[PDB]
Amino acid sequence: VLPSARWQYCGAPDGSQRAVLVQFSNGKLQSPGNMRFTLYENKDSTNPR
Amino acid sequence: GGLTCASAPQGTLRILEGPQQSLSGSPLQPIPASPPPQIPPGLRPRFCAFG
Repeated sequence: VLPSARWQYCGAPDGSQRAVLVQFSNGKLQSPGNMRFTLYENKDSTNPR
Repeated sequence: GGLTCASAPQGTLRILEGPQQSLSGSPLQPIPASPPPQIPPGLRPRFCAFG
């Protein structure tokens, strides 16, 4: 194989440091129209569950 | 943190374990055939006719 790439695991392990990937149960998007995306998380970060 | 919609991805990498096949592909090792029944050595006429 001629194409290749050098791996580099960048980014520290953290919650919102993860990129987010989105699906939709009603179809494909095909047009992002002014969709305000907002990601919420729990206040307690000390218990692992 | 506006979380805009990014572009479509180019492709897909998929990582999975590969099996090792240095063992298999060898010559087969079957169960050895049981021998056919051979006559025992040292068989003699034990019965002699009376008189």
